Amino acid sequence: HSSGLEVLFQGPGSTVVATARGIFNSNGGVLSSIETGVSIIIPQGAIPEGVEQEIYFKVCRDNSILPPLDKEKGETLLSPLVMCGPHGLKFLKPVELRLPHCDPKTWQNKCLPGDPNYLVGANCVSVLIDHFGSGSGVVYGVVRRS
Repeated sequence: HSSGLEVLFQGPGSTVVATARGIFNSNGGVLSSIETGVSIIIPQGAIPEGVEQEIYFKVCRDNSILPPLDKEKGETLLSPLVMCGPHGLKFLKPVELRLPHCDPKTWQNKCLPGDPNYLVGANCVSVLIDHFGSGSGVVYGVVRRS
C-alpha cells in the first residue's frame, strides 16, 4: 500500500472543473490553481529567451479517466487530475509541479473544519517535467496502490 505520481490518459468526455493558465517566459515563475490546489513552479531557464509559452493545466474530476490501478484491492485516486495545456511541449529544464494530495485517512472522511486542509497542501505530489507529452488526453494523477 502506497501512493505516488502517475500519468493517466483521458478516454471519454473528461470533466474539467478547474483550469489553470499562465504565459511563462524564460524569466520563469509559477502557476497556482486554488480551484484545486495545484501549483507549477518553473525554474528560471526552463523556457528559452525571446519566447512566450502559454502553459495551462486543467484539473478534471476522477470519473472520465483510464485508471490502471486496481480498485478491487483498494487502489484509487486521491489527487485532482491534470490536463497539460499545450501538447508536445519541451522545456530546456524540468518544471516542478505540485498537486494537492492529502493523507489516505480522509480518503472517505466528511472532512472536519478542525483541519480539512492540514496535509491537503503538505503531502503534495511533486513531479519534474522537462517536456510535456502529446496525447489525446495525457493527464496526471496520483496512484493509490493497494
